Amino acid sequence: SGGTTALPLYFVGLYCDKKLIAEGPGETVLVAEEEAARVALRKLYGFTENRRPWNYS
Amino acid sequence: GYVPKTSLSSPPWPEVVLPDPVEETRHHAEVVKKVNEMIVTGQYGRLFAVVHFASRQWKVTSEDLILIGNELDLACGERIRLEKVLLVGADNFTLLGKPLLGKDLVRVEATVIEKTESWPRIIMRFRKRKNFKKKRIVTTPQTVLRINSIEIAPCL
Amino acid sequence: PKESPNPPNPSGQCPICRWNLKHKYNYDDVLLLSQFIRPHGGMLPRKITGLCQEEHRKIEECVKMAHRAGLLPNHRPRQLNRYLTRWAPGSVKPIYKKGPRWNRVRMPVGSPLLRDNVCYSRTPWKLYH
Amino acid sequence: SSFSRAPQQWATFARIWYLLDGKMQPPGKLAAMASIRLQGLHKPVYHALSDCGDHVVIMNTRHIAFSGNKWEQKVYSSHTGYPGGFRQVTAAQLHLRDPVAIVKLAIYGMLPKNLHRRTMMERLHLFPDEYIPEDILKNLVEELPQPRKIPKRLDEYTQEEIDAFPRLWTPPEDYRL
Amino acid sequence: RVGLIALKLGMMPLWTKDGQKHVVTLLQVQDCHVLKYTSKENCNGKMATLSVGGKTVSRFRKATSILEFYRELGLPPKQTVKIFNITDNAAIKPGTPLYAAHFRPGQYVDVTAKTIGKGFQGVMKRWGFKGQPATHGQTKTHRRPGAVATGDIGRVWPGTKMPGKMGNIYRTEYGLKVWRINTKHNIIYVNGSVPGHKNCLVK
Amino acid sequence: FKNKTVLKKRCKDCYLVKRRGRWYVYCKTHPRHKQRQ
Amino acid sequence: GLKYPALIGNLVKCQVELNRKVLADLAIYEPKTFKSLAALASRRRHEGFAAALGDGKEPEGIFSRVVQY
Amino acid sequence: RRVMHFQRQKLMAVTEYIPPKPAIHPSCLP
RNA sequence: UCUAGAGUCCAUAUCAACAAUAGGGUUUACUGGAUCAGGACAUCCCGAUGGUGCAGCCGCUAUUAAAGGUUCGUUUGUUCAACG
RNA sequence: AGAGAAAUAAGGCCUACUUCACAAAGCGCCUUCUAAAUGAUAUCAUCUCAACUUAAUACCCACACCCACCCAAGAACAGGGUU
Ligand SMILES: [Mg+2]
Ligand SMILES: [Mg+2]
Ligand SMILES: [Zn+2]
Ligand SMILES: [Zn+2]
Repeated sequence: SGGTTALPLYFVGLYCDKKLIAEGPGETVLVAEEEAARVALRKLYGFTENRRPWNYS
Repeated sequence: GYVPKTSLSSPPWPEVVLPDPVEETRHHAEVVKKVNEMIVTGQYGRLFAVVHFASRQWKVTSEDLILIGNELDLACGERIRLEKVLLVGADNFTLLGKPLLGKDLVRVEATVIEKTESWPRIIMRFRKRKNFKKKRIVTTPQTVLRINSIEIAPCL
Repeated sequence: PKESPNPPNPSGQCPICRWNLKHKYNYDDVLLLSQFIRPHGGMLPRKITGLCQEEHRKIEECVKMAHRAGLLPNHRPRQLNRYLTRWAPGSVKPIYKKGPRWNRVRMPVGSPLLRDNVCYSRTPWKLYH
Repeated sequence: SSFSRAPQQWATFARIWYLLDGKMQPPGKLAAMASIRLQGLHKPVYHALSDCGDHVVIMNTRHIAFSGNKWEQKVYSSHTGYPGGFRQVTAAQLHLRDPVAIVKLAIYGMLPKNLHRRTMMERLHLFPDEYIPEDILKNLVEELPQPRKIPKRLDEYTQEEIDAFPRLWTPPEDYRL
Repeated sequence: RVGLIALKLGMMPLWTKDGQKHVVTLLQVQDCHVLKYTSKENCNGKMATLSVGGKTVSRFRKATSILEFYRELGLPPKQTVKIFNITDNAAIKPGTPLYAAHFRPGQYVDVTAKTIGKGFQGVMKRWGFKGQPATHGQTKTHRRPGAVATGDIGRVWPGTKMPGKMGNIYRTEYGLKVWRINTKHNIIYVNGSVPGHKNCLVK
Repeated sequence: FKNKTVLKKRCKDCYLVKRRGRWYVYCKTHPRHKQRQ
Repeated sequence: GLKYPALIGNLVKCQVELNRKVLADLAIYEPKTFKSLAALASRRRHEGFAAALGDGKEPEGIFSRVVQY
Repeated sequence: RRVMHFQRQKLMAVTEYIPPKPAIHPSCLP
């Protein structure tokens, strides 16, 4: 959204043989790709935002 | 009866006819079993619950804080369980009570970390020309409940 | 051409009732209207088309409002898009004084001869904006 | 969704360019939709002090249709400030004079009456005909549906749906039709 | 077709075979060169335009941008540049000169210039206001405006006639006829009077 | 045209009509009794 | 595709006492849960329309069955 | 033809005569 | 608004009596002028149109029209009126 | 449908007259752009709150200076000129 303006939004999605493995936002396409890499790394390393919270009990 | 097509014969909404209940009950049982088998194997992550408390409905999740404006006659750091869970949800499934969830299906634990008195609040009344001016200072007490765990069990 | 051989309830004087329409057609129902009018935009005489007075007049106003929205292009006697126009476009004076709230002058919309169409929203539809 | 802080914040509050056709649409309905979208009242994350308004691009603004005889009755009024400069102009006249102004005034009326209004109006783009600049076409995201369903005239009814409808009455044969 | 930038010299009479008198104004065309061209849709629809300059000026008393423009154009800086709206086929290459013979007698011509500046003026020298009478006791009110505005409105309308600066604004005289042209000194003899003072450039 | 609040025709060759949004009473022979609402 | 009268006036008919603060929080911070709640509301709305359209007290909708205290 | 107190107005409006709808419309049936 | 009464015949070419439907005031007894003017139209002129009993300019009434204009003097000052 | 002449109003000028005299002015001069045709509801007819067809350009317009002097520009500041 907003390709030409000064406040764009690009949602870049990595793929692995026709299957998604991440999706990232950004303002530049480069930054969106970087963030897609970061989210994919988090998903593969099991450190997502909604991981099973540590069990203190 | 028959009426030739016009702009008002039928209303402008679609004729939505619901599925036959005999098959719908089977479908509901199947999806319920699917969600249950998700719960049994640990196929979920962080959880969130809509807990009903002092009079309010708090949307909470593990490790978060809540501030109740009424003293709860509990020592500092005494674990408690919050009944009255209205909705508990994970990434892929969420369970809705009618209106509460059973005591067995959901278990929400909280702890009392701080009891204090809120910041001073002012109550001032004034009316013009009648010499009516009065000022009061109120400090309602309050307590901070940390939520320690939302655990779920495969009882569906 | 003549009557289709499947009348929903025969024994009816108004052909608008013989098919259960009497409170059921709007201006844009061009298919219904386009068979009561001559090949030059004008309504057929009642003594032939056989409608009752209260349906003849409703069809008349419907066909007027249909013409004024350009829904019958091939029925002429040989800039501005409008619909639901009751008055002829060239005989209306502007509202230079739209009075206060309690004596507002409001612009007519649609015709009041269709006051009794089957409503489908709780708020009845306005004949004057 | 495990986005970092800054990317998440940017994703949630970003601005979206909504096209909205206007052919044979009334100014008020387009105005209602444009008001909702410009204000930010279609975002679950809305607030007045968050500046969540989006962009709207209404084209074919020359072709709108006013209900009833409004063309000959709806009078827009202006006053220069100088004595005698009170001008009252009907809708047809102001449409010929500026083919965008009717929709712009509708949207201006509906929007809220605060300082933000002008800013929101800087995000309304009105183009009289089908043509739109490239720098704006390359920004659109969605295409909101038209709020009035264009009734279709006899010229575009196929014979299938013409003979499907019955023939409600019988003419005499001696008659000359 | 493009017009000229002349300089107002003065006035003289000139009679006619029918026996009447007709004052005229002398306009000397000095160094009138077409300076610039802007295309039909470069002005976004109106017309094509020419920029014509007049009355060569020093070069040590101008801004750097204007000197750059004229250097690339190969001319010495003019005093006034004015923009004429012409059709496409009336185009003239920048750098060409224009000469008093551009016009011919028997036509009519319009002249625009900056009027003479009276300075700050009161209301009767500026708008022809019948001031208040003299003696009969009109103390401290002789040349004063009367009531500025009515009483129920608590404001003075915009566009009320009041004291202030006069003249020194551009204005146009229409319909002036051309009687004589002096093609050796480049003078135009335009009927009637023309705004401005002497030695000031008119369009 | 004589403005009147109730349009009454006079002879047998005049006719009521609606023109420009108002009721008139025109006449061909004996034009002396045109009317306007 | 569901107005606000429908959502609230047909969540209560499903005996869900979620208030409005938490409904807003769900809409912002848990989109799919809110998607489910909207689906439930539309389901109950359709059940109501189908029931009222019928003749008599034909079996109630699968979601329209009240639970008593 | 003076104005009425508002509550008397509401009372006049609510108690307004409502006529019994005819079983069939005379135009399309005797 | 009923024309009903008239008008050399005839209500509608004119007054149009009473009444009715409309908009508007009536305080005494037992504030102008100069200066600048803003505005409405219920129009005096100029503009457009209908009928006429104007057979024609002008007259008469009727519709429309508020962009522009709407004089100078003698006598006198509840502020008007008369007169050239 | 044109052609002259005058006044007024707006705008401007100083060649002549006039008051005056490096100029400002007027008493002077110049410019001013509801009758028809077809025709239905009501087959004739009917001007149609029926469809349908007829009865202002001009003006302004140069991103980047300012000590000093002059000025037809000016209260100060601004503006024009200094080849
Ligand atoms: Mg004195
Ligand atoms: Mg003098
Ligand atoms: Zn007659
Ligand atoms: Zn009928």
